[PDB]
Amino acid sequence: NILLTDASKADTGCGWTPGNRGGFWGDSFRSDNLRSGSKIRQVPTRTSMRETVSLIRAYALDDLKKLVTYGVAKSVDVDLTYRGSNKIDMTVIIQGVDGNESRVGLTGERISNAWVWS
Amino acid sequence: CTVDVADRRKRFWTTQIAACGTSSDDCGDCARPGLQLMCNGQGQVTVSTDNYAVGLALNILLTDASKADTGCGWTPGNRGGFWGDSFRSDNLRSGSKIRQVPTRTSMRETVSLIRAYALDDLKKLVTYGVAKSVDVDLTYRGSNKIDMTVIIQGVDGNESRVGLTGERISNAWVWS
Amino acid sequence: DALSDGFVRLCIDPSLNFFGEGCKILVEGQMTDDGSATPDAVTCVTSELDIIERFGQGSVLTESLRKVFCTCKSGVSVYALPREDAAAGVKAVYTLTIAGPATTDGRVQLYMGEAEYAVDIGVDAGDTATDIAAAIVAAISPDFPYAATAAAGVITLTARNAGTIGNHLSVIYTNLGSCTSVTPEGVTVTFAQTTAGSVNPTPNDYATVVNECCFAVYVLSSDDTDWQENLRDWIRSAWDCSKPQCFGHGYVFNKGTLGQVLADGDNSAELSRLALPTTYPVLPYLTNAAYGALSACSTCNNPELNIQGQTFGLLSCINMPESCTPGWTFGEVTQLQANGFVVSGPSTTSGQGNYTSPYIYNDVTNYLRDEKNRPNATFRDASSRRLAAATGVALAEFLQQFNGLAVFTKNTNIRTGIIGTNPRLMLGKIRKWAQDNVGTLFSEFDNINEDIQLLTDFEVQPKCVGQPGIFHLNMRYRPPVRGARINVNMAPALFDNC
Amino acid sequence: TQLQANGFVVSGPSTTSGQGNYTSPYIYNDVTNYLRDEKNRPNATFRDASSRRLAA
Amino acid sequence: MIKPMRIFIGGEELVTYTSAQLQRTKKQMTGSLTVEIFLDYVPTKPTIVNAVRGKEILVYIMGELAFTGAGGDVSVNFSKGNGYSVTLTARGRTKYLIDSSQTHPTGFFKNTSDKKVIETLVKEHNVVLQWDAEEIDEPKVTLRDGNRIYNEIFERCNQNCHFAYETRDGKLLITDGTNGTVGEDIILGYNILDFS
Amino acid sequence: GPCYNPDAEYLPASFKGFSFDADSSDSDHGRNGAEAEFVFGERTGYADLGIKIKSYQLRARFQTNDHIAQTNAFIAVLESPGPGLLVHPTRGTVFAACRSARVTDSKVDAAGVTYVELDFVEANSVLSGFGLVGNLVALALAPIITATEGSFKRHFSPDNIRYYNTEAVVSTMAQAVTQVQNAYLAISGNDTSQDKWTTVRDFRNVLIDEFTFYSPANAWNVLRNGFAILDAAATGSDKFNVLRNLINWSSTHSDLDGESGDAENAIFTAVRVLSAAYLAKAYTETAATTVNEGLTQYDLIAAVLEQEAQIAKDDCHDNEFFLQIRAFAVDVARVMVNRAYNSPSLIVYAFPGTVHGLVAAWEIFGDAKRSRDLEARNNGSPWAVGPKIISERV
Amino acid sequence: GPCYNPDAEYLPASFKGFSFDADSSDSDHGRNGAEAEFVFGERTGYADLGIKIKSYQLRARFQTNDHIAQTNAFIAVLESPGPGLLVHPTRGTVFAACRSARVTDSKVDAAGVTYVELDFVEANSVLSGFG
Amino acid sequence: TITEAGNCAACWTTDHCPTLVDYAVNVGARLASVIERTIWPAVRESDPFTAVTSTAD
Amino acid sequence: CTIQRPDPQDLRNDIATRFSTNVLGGAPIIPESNEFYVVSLEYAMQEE
Repeated sequence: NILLTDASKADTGCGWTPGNRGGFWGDSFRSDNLRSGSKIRQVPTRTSMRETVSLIRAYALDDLKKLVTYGVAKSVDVDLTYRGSNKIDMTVIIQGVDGNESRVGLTGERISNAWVWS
Repeated sequence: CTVDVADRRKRFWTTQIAACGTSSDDCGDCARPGLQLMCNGQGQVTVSTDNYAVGLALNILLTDASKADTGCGWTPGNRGGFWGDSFRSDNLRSGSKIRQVPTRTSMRETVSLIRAYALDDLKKLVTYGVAKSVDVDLTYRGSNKIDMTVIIQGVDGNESRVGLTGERISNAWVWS
Repeated sequence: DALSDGFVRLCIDPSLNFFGEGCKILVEGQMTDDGSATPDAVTCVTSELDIIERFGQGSVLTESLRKVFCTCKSGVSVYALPREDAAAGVKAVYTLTIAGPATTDGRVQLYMGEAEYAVDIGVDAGDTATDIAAAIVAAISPDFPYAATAAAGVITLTARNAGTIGNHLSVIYTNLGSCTSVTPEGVTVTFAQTTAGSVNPTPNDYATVVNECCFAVYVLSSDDTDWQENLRDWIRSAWDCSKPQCFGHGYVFNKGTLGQVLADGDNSAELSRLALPTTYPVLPYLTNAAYGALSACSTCNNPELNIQGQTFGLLSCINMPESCTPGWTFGEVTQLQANGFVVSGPSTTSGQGNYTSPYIYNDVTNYLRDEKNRPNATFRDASSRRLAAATGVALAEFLQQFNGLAVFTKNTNIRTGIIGTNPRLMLGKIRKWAQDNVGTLFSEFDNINEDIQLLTDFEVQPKCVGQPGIFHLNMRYRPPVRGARINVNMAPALFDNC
Repeated sequence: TQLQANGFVVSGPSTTSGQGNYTSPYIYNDVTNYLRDEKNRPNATFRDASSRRLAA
Repeated sequence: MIKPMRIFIGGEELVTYTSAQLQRTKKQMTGSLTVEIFLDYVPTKPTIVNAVRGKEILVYIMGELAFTGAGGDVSVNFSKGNGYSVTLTARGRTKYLIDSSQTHPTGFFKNTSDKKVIETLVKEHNVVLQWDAEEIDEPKVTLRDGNRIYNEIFERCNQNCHFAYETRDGKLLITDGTNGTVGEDIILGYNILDFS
Repeated sequence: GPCYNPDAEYLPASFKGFSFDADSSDSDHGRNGAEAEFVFGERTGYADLGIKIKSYQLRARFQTNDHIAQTNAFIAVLESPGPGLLVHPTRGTVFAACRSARVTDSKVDAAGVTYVELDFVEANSVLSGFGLVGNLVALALAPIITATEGSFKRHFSPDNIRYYNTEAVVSTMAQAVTQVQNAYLAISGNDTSQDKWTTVRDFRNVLIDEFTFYSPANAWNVLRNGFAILDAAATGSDKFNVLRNLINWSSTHSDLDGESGDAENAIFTAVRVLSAAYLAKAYTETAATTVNEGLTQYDLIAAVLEQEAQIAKDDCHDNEFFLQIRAFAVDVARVMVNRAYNSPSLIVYAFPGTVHGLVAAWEIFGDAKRSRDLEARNNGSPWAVGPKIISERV
Repeated sequence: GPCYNPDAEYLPASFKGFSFDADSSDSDHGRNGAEAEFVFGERTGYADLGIKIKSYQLRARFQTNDHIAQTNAFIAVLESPGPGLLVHPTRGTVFAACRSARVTDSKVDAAGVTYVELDFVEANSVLSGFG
Repeated sequence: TITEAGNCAACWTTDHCPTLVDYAVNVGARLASVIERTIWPAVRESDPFTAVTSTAD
Repeated sequence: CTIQRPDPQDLRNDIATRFSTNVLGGAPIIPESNEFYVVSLEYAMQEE
């Protein structure tokens, strides 16, 4: 749901068509003060595809951190590594828990929604 | 009602390029701007009101502004400007001062000075709220000749873009 | 002026529009006899207020033009090529039967052509069918390319221009057979298409009318595939290797079912077909002109901007009511994407009725195979074509510094004081120019060592055949690449081992 | 303008005061009556009256 | 816009106030506005003054009335280096009740109610009364000769519980309970910059 | 750059007319605000309070055989009273005031050069007084009411009209006051406080008496106070229909002749002009939903006022009231036009195709809860608003 | 300049009649006024409040076999009551009053030379009974 | 120039250049006319030794 | 009096509470999940 939905575009002097500026109006009512969606498809493409790879890494990681912020995972992480011609591999790991606290003395704090089993 | 949208604001007369025709003087052909009179089907002439922004830009460029204080002074009646500026509330001056450049050698420097002066003056187009991105491209040195192409970025009478850094200027009804 | 004071003397240029005059767009189409413009001769067109008088009222050209002016107000200068109607052309005639009488008050609303020709009249109770037809004929806009007349409740619409271009109005959007809040109860409408189109012009004279008069965008307002083939031959011969080039690009359309549209295509790399369905509400040449005008007017100094998307490829001057079926099904959309066809769709999902605005996907040309039958994607993007033209002109202006320069081959030891050069130093300078435009004209590269070659004529021709001064520059480039092809491999992990 | 062309000094009133209404004349184009050169080839070297003083 | 205030001495929307403090309270009859104006002085050009000592003001706070009542004083200061400031002060319209002296002819209200004795101890200076508590009857009401328009009211509303203060419109509110109108739940950790 | 000409790119510095050569150029821009640090909280606030005053710092050099005289002249200029015009080498023309000027000048270490470290501050002019801006967001109804009082008391004297008409004139006056009373009784409605209970008794005590309206003073006081009480009973739209009825009631003319007709017409004119003024004040108290709506309301009121002026000018009845009405008309013009065009800055957004209310609100403002705001101005079903949507500026 | 004669362009320094040779010359001219920063406004104010009092800063040198006696005489003059007439080398004659005079004098580091850092203020009389 | 009924107008020779100057001529002549039609009477009529049209009053 | 169109935020809060109590057994409405969109859609219906 996060990766495959466009987030709001950034304000440019050019502007955007009233209907193309991405996002979801339902974000006007949530209370956690965040946005909905990702922006991997809004990278400012450039030459030297290594820089594009780094940019897409930053965007994907910033967007997937919302899994931890919501309290559904704990250590989501990406392993985006290739340059090819345009091909890129972006395996994603979503670290989860179980529905019964079986370990004592952890550094962090049990995710708030460990009932989904993550 | 639903057929509302038409700003009831109108436009007054506008000065226009080549309204009074060119004036050949064997060095070239200038423009001689003035007021264009539009005829009708049956007599009844009428002054045109097209091209508002370029009209303001002409009224700005072709009007001498108040000169700067010197040690000798000026004749009581040559110090440029317009007395009507004593009543506007925006605290600004009316006219341009490209005709007051302190001419010097090395015409590259006079080019830079004319650029500074014309850009300072034409920033008032954005300041009044009639354009948004005025800019000049003064580029030549020749013997004395110079080109001074001027661009006046405009908008339309209906906001068709969302999520701008700036703002709809102030007077986008003139169509800019 | 002698009466002035200072010395800096302003001389305003006689006329404005300097910004343009580098993006000339040529609109070609038919005209009626009302106009006073000479047929088969390109003429500049300044503004919008004098096209009805010059190219006939309600004609095809005085209606395309109108959209070229609506799309972008300034940035380009438009040139019309009016074409006289065919000799034996017979105008297409549809009819529209109205059956009453009315029983309750209401309004009658119709959408013919586009939103600018719409009609909205008032109907009282007890009004008969003849009166309704009379009011409708009196309220139809006179610029609608269909002379409308009334007779005893039957409205006859005759095309103003004879040819097949009259056979593209078959989706009239009435307001008579439903329960909208405003509806004369007891009236019905019936559509017909009595006669039909006929023979079209086939000019084939571009060489004479425009020969060294280089344009940027040619818009064609007709559907005769042979006229489109003559236009394509013209633009192709303008992209030749023999004579100096006047690079251009053409915008035509192709309306019909899926099979008909896939059959109307070819390997034509100089045109951008616009595939339009069988039940398109708008007249096709209107939206074709809007697309062509936006393309010609937005990519003046930005020749890489792809005209596609809800922002950069939105045709604001076209307003359709949406339809229950979505025209091209998604399968046909992909089919057309693959076979080098442009596809336009509605931007917002507004629901049935409910006016909308079409936008362009895939601003691509009709190029899918090479000269030796090798599948390619070099000239697929319509931006790649403009980039190739711009790089040609840029390299041609850069290489002017070697015109008349002294060159030293066979000794490559320019003496102290000479202003000469030699092929290796020229190759270095050229290759530096090339890798200096990386990002604006070319992609990164693949191997710049064997991509740029500068040979002398003395070593290309056979022995004792070369001439002094002639060179041979071979360059192989790639336009700037965009986007990526990420392969996500998402996988959860319930176990933990830090 | 005809007089400006043939190296003639022109004087005109400074203020726009209306009929009657005393004023004061001033000078435009402080130029000399030099428009052609030796060997009949037009020039502008000695047109300005300051060019002459600067030559001296 | 963060813009809270827009003061009007009569229509002149203060745009120079370098600072401001507006206090409202139930423990007393009035409030206390305190504006700070710049007031430059060029010792060659003509200068103009405003001797208001009574010219009436209001303080629309965050697009809503907050106060209503430069009556207080003018306090033009001076200094060499940061001088030329003007502190204006403005009490509440219910003031003359505070600084006057009763001038009712009789002095002996007989078979009256506290509301009535308060209505005639106020309508000598045109301060409409917002009576919203009750009517208590009392036989003998003798006002000490020229006591004060505010001491007597405070005495007459203390022996029958009635808070006496001023509203935002410019009226005298004699209440017995609260003004209702509940609001923000200030929580420690949410908006309290400081507490005591 | 490689061909950067400095002195063709930096402006030659000068202060207050005197020119000099500068060695440095600084600025101290900024934006000052508060900083909130709520206790025990993982959150922080900020409030923008205004503009930080600009300050410039320069370093002038004097390396010339007569640098001592130049430095003395520059000192004499810098100590001139009052701020003056400064040409900052990289910011152009500003108005600054010198605040410090250190003059370093050594002899046995570096003779020949003199350095001056200058410190200027943006010194904007002021307007002596309390710099009191105008009030062009509101109507002042005092001058027009005073002029109405004058024109009423000039043409109304039920002691100087023929005896067979005084009862008729006075009955007309009482009828006007009755109309104002009915207006108040219909506008208050559910006002239970005793203040109504008295105002009603005051109206009745005035109407029942017989000798009250035989004096111009009492009649005018009753009329003005009645209109003021009718004003203070509601706010905005509520007072529209009522006041418009009054404009229609006093849209008649008197059939009596000579002085009697003039008295009755004075009654009618007073009522109509007071109603037009208070209806203008009522329109101003409420926000315009559409530019055409505000302009139509202004058209109505300006038409009424021009009608009254033409009446008060017909055969030189009173020139003075004509001029007064003309002035109040231009005032109501400025206020109503500013309200219609600028109170909320209404713009017409152009959407591609019709869209929902929530989606339109969220795309325009970035806040979908403002959808309620798009319904009062646009007509069209909530699920299909557009494709042109009137709203406020952003 | 190329032939700028220094000691024919700077005036010989002297305070209250006692002459000395100066090595530096500073000044602190100015003009003091207010600065208005009206809240919530893109505007600023300024009001000129007068003239800033001038101050002069000099550095005297004494490099002579009798620099101790000269330094002590200079100290005795500087501490004489009341303002006195000062000849600033680059500003001519003024009426100044001494405010501080630091007298640095090492022995096993720099014997023979004595430096004095002087700080004067523009000093005018008023009258006696406030004007 | 002067037309038939006074009214000092502008002389549009067949090379004119419409500008605001002729509007200024217009407003000046207006001012002169409105002075001679509004202030000259009402000042001629306020003195019993110069009244002309208001002798009855 | 009595009843009137509810504050938008209050309306959505009540719809979310009902949805999570009567359907999801009390689970919170995690943003950007299918229940978040279903609740947004129901709120839109009630607003229209």
